[PDB]
Amino acid sequence: ETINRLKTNYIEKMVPLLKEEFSYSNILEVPKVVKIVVNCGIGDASQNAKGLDAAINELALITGQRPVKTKAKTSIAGFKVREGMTLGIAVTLRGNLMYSFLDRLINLALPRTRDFQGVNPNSFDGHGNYSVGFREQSVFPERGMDVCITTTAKTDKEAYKLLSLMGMPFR
RNA sequence: UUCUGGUGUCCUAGGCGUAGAGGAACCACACCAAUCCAUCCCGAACUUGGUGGUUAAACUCUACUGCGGUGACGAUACUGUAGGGGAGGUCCUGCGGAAAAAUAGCUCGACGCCAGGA
Ligand SMILES: [Mg+2]
Ligand SMILES: [Mg+2]
Repeated sequence: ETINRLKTNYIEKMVPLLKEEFSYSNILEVPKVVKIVVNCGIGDASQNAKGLDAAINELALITGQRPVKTKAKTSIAGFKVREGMTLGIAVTLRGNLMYSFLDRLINLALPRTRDFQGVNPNSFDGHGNYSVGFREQSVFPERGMDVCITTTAKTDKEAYKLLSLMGMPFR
């Protein structure tokens, strides 16, 4: 019912709770979410403009922020592309948007996925960061995407402990 | 004369890593706000204006020779010069010069200026 749940629930309840878990000598050693990078790659984006200009608006309503036409780092003929042409669709979420986006993730989009049985807890990279893959975006109440969550954690255990508190149903 | 910060020159370039110290002041980060300004998206960075929590990260100081960097003397190779062998490939001698490599060893910088503090 409150305005910002995660921002208030984190600073008040989680930081005293997560500090007691690992017994950090300082409060600043606690991890926290830095950003959420939402990628959406389309190889055939160079062909059409309607499918490009439309999908850019689809993600914007999901995030409340414009995507960015991500360009190629180098040309290659195996996938018939050229340098400087747009291939990916990306955006950066920081501050309150990443929390508001996470509220729309665990409670709106992630439950509505067909045949849902929890997300893989082995998706951590080994340095506290976490990633998610989608096939559809209509689960958001308004094609796939690679949501990349960043965190200041060194190991994955405190991250798994961190993410699990803010929902994130793991099998 | 020392401590902190700022700013340099010299230099064998003085770093990585490990183990400690620092918060009064100083430096830094963290927290909040956003139309002077900014984002091929995002107040992260950049810019204003605020709260002072923390030395966690950075940075500063103290130590070492584990990596790294540095590095001989001596000897030998090579070589100038005057000569001499061998069918040739190439080799030897006298006078003079003289390494690289490796090892020992050295190395966790040296010296200034301004402000503040003692
Ligand atoms: Mg010698
Ligand atoms: Mg040598």
